[PDB]
Amino acid sequence: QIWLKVCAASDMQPGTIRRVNRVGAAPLAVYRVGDQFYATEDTCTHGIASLSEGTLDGDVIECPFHGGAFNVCTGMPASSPCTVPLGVFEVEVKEGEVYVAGEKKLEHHHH
Amino acid sequence: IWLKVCAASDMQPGTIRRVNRVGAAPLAVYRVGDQFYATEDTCTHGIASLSEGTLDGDVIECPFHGGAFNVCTGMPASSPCTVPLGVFEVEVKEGEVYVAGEK
Amino acid sequence: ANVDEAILKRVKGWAPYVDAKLGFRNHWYPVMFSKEINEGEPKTLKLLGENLLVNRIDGKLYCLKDRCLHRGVQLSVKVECKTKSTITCWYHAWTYRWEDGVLCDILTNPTSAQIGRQKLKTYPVQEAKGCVFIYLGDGDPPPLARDTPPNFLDDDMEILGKNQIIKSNWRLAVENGFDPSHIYIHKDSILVKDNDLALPLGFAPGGDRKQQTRVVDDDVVGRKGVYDLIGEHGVPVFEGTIGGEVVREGAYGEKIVANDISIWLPGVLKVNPWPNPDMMQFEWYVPIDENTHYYFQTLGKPCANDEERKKYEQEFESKWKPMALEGFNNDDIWAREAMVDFYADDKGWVNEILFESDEAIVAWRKLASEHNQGIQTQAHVSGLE
Amino acid sequence: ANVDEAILKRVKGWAPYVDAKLGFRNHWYPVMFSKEINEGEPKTLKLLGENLLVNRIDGKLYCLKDRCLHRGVQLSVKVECKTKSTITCWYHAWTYRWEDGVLCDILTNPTSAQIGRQKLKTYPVQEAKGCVFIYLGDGDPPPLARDTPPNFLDDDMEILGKNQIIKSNWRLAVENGFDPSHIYIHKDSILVKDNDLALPLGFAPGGDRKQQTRVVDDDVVGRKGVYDLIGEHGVPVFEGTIGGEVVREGAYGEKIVANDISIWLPGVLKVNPWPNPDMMQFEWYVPIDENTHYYFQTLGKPCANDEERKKYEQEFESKWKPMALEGFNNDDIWAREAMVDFYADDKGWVNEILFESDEAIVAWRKLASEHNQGIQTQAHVSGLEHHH
Amino acid sequence: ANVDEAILKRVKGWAPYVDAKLGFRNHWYPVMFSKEINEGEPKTLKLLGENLLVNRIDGKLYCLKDRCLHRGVQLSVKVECKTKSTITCWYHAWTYRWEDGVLCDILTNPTSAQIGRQKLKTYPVQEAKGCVFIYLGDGDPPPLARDTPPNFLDDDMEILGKNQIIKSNWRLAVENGFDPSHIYIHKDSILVKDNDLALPLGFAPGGDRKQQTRVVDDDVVGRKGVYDLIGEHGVPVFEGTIGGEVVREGAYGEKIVANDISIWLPGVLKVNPWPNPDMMQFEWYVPIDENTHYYFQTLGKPCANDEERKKYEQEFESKWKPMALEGFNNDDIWAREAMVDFYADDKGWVNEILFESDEAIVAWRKLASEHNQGIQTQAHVSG
Ligand SMILES: c1ccc2c(c1)Cc1ccccc1-2
Ligand SMILES: c1ccc2c(c1)Cc1ccccc1-2
Ligand code: FES
Ligand code: FES
Ligand code: FES
Ligand code: FES
Ligand code: FES
Ligand SMILES: [Fe+2]
Ligand SMILES: [Fe+2]
Ligand SMILES: [Fe+2]
Repeated sequence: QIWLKVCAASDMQPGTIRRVNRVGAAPLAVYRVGDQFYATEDTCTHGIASLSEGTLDGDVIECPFHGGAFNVCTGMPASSPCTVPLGVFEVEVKEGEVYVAGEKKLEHHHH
Repeated sequence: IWLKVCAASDMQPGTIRRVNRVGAAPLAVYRVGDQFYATEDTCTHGIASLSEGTLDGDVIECPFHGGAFNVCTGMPASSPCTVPLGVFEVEVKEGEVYVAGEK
Repeated sequence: ANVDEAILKRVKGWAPYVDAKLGFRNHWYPVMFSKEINEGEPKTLKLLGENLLVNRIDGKLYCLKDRCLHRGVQLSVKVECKTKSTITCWYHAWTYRWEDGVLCDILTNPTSAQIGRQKLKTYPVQEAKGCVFIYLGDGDPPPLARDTPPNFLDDDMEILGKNQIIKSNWRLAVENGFDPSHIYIHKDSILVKDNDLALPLGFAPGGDRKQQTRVVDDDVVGRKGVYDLIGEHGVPVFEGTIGGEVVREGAYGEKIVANDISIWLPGVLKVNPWPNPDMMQFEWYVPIDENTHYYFQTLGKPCANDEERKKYEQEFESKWKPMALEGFNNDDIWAREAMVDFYADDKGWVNEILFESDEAIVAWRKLASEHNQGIQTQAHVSGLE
Repeated sequence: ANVDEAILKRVKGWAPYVDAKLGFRNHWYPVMFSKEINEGEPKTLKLLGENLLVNRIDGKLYCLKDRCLHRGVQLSVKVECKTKSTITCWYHAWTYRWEDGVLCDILTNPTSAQIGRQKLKTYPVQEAKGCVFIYLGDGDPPPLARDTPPNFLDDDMEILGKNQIIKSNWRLAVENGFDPSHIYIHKDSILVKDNDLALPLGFAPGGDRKQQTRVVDDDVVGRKGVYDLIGEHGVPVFEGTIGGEVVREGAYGEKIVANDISIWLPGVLKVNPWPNPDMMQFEWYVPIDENTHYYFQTLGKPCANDEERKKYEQEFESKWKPMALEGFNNDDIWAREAMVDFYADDKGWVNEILFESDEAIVAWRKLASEHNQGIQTQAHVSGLEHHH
Repeated sequence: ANVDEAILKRVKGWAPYVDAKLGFRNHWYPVMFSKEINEGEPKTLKLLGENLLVNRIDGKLYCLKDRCLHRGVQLSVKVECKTKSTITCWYHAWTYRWEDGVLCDILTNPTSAQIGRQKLKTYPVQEAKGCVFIYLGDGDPPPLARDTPPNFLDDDMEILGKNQIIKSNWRLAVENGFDPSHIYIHKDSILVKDNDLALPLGFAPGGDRKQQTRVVDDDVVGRKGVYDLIGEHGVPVFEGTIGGEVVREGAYGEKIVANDISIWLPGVLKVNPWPNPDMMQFEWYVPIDENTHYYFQTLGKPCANDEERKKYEQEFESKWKPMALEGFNNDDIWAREAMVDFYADDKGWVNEILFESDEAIVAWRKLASEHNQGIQTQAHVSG
């Protein structure tokens, strides 16, 4: 519920993406950038494409439908036509296991 | 059945020579290196004289619309040409060039 | 290359489809009805940007490109068929054979070296269900069935239709007819009530992506299409709400139609059943050039005799054609044209903001991009460099 | 750059102006009269190349871009305002709020993940002096006063006008109007004789390249423009001569008008006094697209009470509008059209040969180049591009 | 250039010609008939893409470019000739002299420093045989004779004609006219039947390529042209056959005409004799812009006195004009238009498939490319 087990950290090679299906909720995308892990909604905010089916270059994921792109850490648009920021989900590694938050980061109680 | 074109000494590498025949369509003799080839002189795409074209290696370029043909196979090498060029028997008998009928 | 490379590089999922603004080459296309072309009366038509000539000789149809090889004039400017098997250009009398396009004679100079050495382009033509199909392609054509939707070629299937020219690229026509949510535009249809049909405003998808459509690539007849299954796991919307308030409702009726819709290459939609539980609609979107297409719409219905036709034939002209094909589909025509500006500069292919029901359309684009038999270009039309 | 760099390189003194083919973004532009848009009746219009929709809800005006975010069709093809505060696209029913353009509902799929997460472009709209002004720009708008000529907004200034679409780029209209020598085309105007005006064939330069021309860029409301002080520093030419011989004369009426003309960003001319000693003419040349503009004419007259306002309205309809706005300015319309061909491929800006009377226009081109708030481009129209 | 460089590179035999989409600069061209322009009544026209104004002052013709040096408007929008020797722009009153185009006054600013320092482009104009010729070129002009077919300017040659704007590039018009095999389109001509003329369907060429035409690189007056000699050693075809069976025949009239056909730069055809034994036809295909031309038709006949000329004038209006210039040549007009699409994208100059009779056309293209006096470009049009 609060944290969703994704897979073993070792299961993902750096620079790859993994889609996380959720019953009752929209799918998420977990990205492994080097040794770090980030997560955002899987659905591009510009349409209905699956970001996990796109190209990950650095910490920027490129959508496969129209070439838009986002920064996987901040969820902000990096290339047009994307304009709406992606919801970001916290990720934590414990016991070498990857966990992704069940609720997106809230514009609540922050910097 | 052959006819005298000229002494191989007459043609320099990469040049062309027109061969007029009595009561017959004209031919073009090309000299690629030391090899000699012959084809119809009239371009298959129109009415141009290929012997007035430009020889680039083994490919002859028509001076009218830029069409081209491989002088060895007589096959088209560049549009708008699409119809194969008739190739004729060529041979050398002691410093003398000679061409015959269509092979 | 019919589109800016920078754009094709952005749509990595269906570039070939975006590039095919002139249509797909090497496919069959209905262009007119058999009753429209009599014996010895050549008709002209433009298909995939190419001006063509169709003639009926001894009951058989033939297709020659409508452009003389000499100075490139249209032979149709002044038709001169001096023998049953040939056509003579009105300019310098270059003469071609309808069966192989060969230049067999030149009245202005019968000693010309061109005679028998040049050949004018020809295209296969096949009649079927009272429809004329031209294989706009090169090499040996495939069975006409490969480019027809299922059930169109049924012996008992009485195929009747209508045809006209519409001012929109062909793709916009396709993506309008196969758009599950476009039914909203028909919400005020008089035919729906005058046939007490049931038609929702839209649909609330259900299940995953895959379940939304059925991609066909295993049909043995060769076909390539996609079925729209949004209605299986999805709940139809019959009540439209704005801010929790209902402002619009769908149409109620016992007649459950269109519970099966599929799009097939090169560009033909199948809506079964429609406009009645017993009938069916087949409509092609034939590319004439980059801005227009033939809206080739037909209505299939099984039969078994004269009486099973004359009554239908009477129905068609009486209600169907006027109600389903014109009265109903006319809403599709102007909706089709309304999308022209957004896609005219090819920018729409990158800026469109799609939503759930567009999953079908996306499947279609991927299918078309993967199983099209070739992209028609200006090189095929004018001077193949 | 909407213009070939090779041409811009040849007009370095005022390149931005020559590049501003579609007009200047981030400015207020009048597009219609208040009386033309009624409650609940959406009107369409194109401004700076963008198709827009304006509606009046509870007396207030709202402006939405007339292009659905879905498939890019124009909503106006079949307006469907189901609720007072919204508009529903006729194609797939995406519904937007006029207030902020937010996509709030979708009749065809009430469960769509797009609802609440997309916004249609909107633009600030304001009514002043019976005119409808739209801020074709981004972010919080500046005060309307910045983009209006002096006195137009005065409380006692009664404003009446006419608007129409003319087939010429907006700049050709600006330069036709702010031209002191162009009045030669108006020498046979009915208004001249019928209103007993004193009007030379042209106002020629007199002082120097600094006294007759006055550049204004230190105004408190922030307006930027140029004055051509023809009346107090110019030379009136009443006798036109060819080879020393008089072939034409100006008008020797008693009424003194056109003491000074001024052009202001984004593109509004002020003629004072005109067409009568106690009036002023304010006219906008609003960019619709690269080939057309709105010729938004207005005539201002200070009125001290209702009786005077009522009298002015009657004379506007019976005299001023037909005799001045139409009878005088109608010649400006075909004149503007006559310049189209020369400037069509932007070469005109390099090939024109100007003379002394054109010094004011040059000052305007430089001012416009320096103080405009943004060059509108085709990218703004179809959608701004950007890669990382 | 006016044409894609990729195409011009392909047509090495006649690149200048293919590039000459707007026509050849520095040549004389007929644009109207003398009686079409009266004293003090300026007429507008477009030639080689340029808008021009022609006026008759004291019986003499003058030609100014119809474009003000100030804001580039056409002066003709509202013609204002305030003195016999000048024209004043309707906009800001810049005033020009018809004789040399010099800016002599500016009504709206009499002291402008521009006065006397600017000049509007002028072109020479000459009238001959009742036709108005304009020299669309720069510097001193050559004799008109250089740009006219032989005999056109003969003292006793009486010239009558008709002019109209046709929708096709000037070159397609020229080629159609000099095309030996195009006579096939005239096989059902009313003129041929009623004037009992001999007209074959075409020609089976004979002899070598060089014998097919006769290039004239220099008449004493500098003329450049090409005579069509296909009939010198060729065999006229009177029976058209398909698969060996007759399907059409030519016209066996007893009257032999058009045994002398030539084309001359800048683009005028001479058919002699035509349409009758004692007459000649001279026709120009004058470039207006890239898609249209003036089809300036004239019929000549030697007349030794006011009687013959009156008699000729009569036959012309009642027979020759309607039966020949219109009845016969109308077919040429739609023929020309039919070639527009193929050549519009410039692709036709590469893909055309020529046959034997086209040798005449090839010779004209090479002559035109080698001896034209200049290629008119868009730069000449805009500045
Ligand atoms: C001098 C210069 C310009 C103008 C006038 C006089 C009147 C007038 C009315 C409307 C627009 C411009 C002008
Ligand atoms: C035979 C061949 C060519 C022509 C004529 C006869 C008349 C005529 C008039 C105008 C152009 C060509 C020709
Ligand atoms: S769906 Fe991702 S860029 Fe458009
Ligand atoms: S005649 Fe040789 S390429 Fe055309
Ligand atoms: S154009 Fe058809 S035969 Fe010459
Ligand atoms: S185009 Fe407006 S909802 Fe689809
Ligand atoms: S445009 Fe002719 S005088 Fe100004
Ligand atoms: Fe529909
Ligand atoms: Fe004016
Ligand atoms: Fe002819």
